[PDB]
Amino acid sequence: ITVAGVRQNVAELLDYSNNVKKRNFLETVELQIGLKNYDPQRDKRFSGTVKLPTVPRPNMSICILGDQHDIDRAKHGGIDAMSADDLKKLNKNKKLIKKLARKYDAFIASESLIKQIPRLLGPGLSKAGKFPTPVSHSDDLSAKVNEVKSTVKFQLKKVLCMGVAVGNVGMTQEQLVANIMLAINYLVSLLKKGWQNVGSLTIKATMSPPKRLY
Amino acid sequence: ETKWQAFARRRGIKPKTREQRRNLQYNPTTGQWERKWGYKGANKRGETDPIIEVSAAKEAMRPEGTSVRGDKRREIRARVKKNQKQMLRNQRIAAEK
Amino acid sequence: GTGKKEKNRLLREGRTPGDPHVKGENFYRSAKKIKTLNILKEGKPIRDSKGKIVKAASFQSK
RNA sequence: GUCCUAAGGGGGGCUCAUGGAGAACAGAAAUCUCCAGUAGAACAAAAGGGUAAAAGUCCCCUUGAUUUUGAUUUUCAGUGUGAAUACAAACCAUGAAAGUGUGGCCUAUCGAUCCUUUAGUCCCUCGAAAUUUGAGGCUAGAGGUGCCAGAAAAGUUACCACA
RNA sequence: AGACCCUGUUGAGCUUGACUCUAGUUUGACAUUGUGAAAAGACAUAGGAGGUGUAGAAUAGGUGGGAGCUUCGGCGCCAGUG
RNA sequence: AUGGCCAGAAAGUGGUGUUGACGCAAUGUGAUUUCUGCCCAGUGCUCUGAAUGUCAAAGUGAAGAAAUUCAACCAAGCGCG
RNA sequence: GGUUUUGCGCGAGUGUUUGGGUGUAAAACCCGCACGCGUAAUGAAAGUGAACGUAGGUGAGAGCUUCGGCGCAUCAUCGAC
Repeated sequence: ITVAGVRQNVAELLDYSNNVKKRNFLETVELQIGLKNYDPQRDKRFSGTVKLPTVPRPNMSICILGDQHDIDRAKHGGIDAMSADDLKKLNKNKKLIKKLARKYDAFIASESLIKQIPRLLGPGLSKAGKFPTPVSHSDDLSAKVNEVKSTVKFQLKKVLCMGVAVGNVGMTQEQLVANIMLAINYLVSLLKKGWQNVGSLTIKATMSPPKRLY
Repeated sequence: ETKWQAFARRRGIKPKTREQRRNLQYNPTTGQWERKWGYKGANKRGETDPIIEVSAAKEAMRPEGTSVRGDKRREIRARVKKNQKQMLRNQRIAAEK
Repeated sequence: GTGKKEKNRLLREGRTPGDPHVKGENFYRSAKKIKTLNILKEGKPIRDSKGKIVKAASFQSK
């Protein structure tokens, strides 16, 4: 995979998403991956998280799980939060946890409360793929929120098809290039043999026709 | 059917008679009747008699703190541990069956 | 076929590997038959070079 | 590393953990006395209803460590007075007695200087040089014959021969 | 210095699913090996059509974006089951 | 008979064979008289009847940069019937 | 071809005789390069490589002594590289 072909694909993607057809909401640029020379049904399923240079998802919500100081930090940061007494009033209610996982798209929990997540909420968030990100008492909450927003995962499921929201149309071309290149390089580094295990790479927007790279 | 029972059925090993498997034997040296195992059994002979002679190489290779008055109990515990290892393996296989 | 060796015969008959066997077992001879025929051959003591009995015969235990 | 007339069984007597109030040393915590104490102690199991003049704890007696018989059950027996096994009956132990209870539990064996397996990034070498696989060496770990490999080179000679 | 018995790192003849081999036999492949026709199976596409164990519009490929699509009839998140 | 039974290190080699089922070869029993304890179907004898179950070499496909590894396909016999 | 002991030469060296020169001719005499063993060990290997001290301290120890001690070989022991 070279430079200029992917740059041309990104430029055509932006041209179609901005000039040819524009919706009433901000579209999201996604990368879809097919894998060859590897099968998850007989080998170990890998996982990994990487911080993109730019925040790919603008329309998402983050749920903060912490004490009253964490709630104060969250209301300074402008992010909603819910407390441990609400965790006990939940008490592993499967329907409420399902609704919370369907509503909130990212979760962040403090280090003094993340030990109570399997005791009170169980493995529901880990099953749904929205397990909360640990944050310490000295870390900047705004920086941690930005890191969680820019962080995408490449966990290997039971199927070959993979999808990562790498960016959005509201970005610029160079930042979309940076996000796509970092995601591709992280996936290559996660793969055992690099480009040999890559089957096909495809980039598109939410309402756009796809463009093939590999 | 356990592993020993299958092996004995294959090899034609007859079960012992009740007189043969008694916990009783005649000690000639003392001229007395003694038990093969159990309380004051013959498998712990010399653990309480006043004198045991020991080998110099055996005492050199013996770890510190351990005495000669516990070697027979050590061997007994090793054999007993192997016996329950086999018994638990047989029980697990029978439970799977 | 499979082979006329005794190992091939045991594998064909599905015997348990590592089992002991009596010397002389083959396709025609089981352990019971071997013991029964060896009864007819027993009865001679083991001797040294000068004829002294070093191991007694069966049921002659001295 | 020390201790035991073993456990088990039968019978009898007693009630525990804890709290309150009392007693020279004795002072949260030593022992004794009373009261209250559904077991909150102990013993087995894993109650969503185990056990209180007991299934707990101490005394008395047995401790004989695996009885005898069977034409019956199941398996086996080139050593067929049958053996093992199940069941039954008798015996036995205890108790004044009604009764209660015992007359076993298991398992192929062999290596540990063995077998299987893992790691080395900043360990060494692959000898014309370099890189990447690979291989060998050296070092350090893990586990233990279910998933630690394997463990099948017989006879006869009255046709004979030699030392 | 026979015969008999005893011993052997014993010798030799013979037998047999004893061990390892082997003559013969049988089967396949390559070559010798040239000149022409005709079938069948398997993979690939250019693709088309499907897919209920239960619950649940749907007979649930799954995955990622997604609350909006909208060809103007409406389809949708939301509600419910997994 | 492009056969059977043999032989030879092999051969454009030999025998049976100057042979052809009333023949050749291999067995067992052993003149004549008598004679087939009764019934099967475990071992064996033979059926190209379906299977790929086992399945060698050669050949085919995939991965890798290659050494190499992994897959099917897989004759006879064995296995099943 | 080893190993221990005896005698001999030389001695941190030692061994002329594969070969050359020479000869009164298989003798004797002479010559030297390389090489063998020894002079350094250890490590699988890459590799590295033996003085703190009058080449150390303590106790013995023949012999000598200026009669205070100096102390061979060797032994035990603590150190150093």
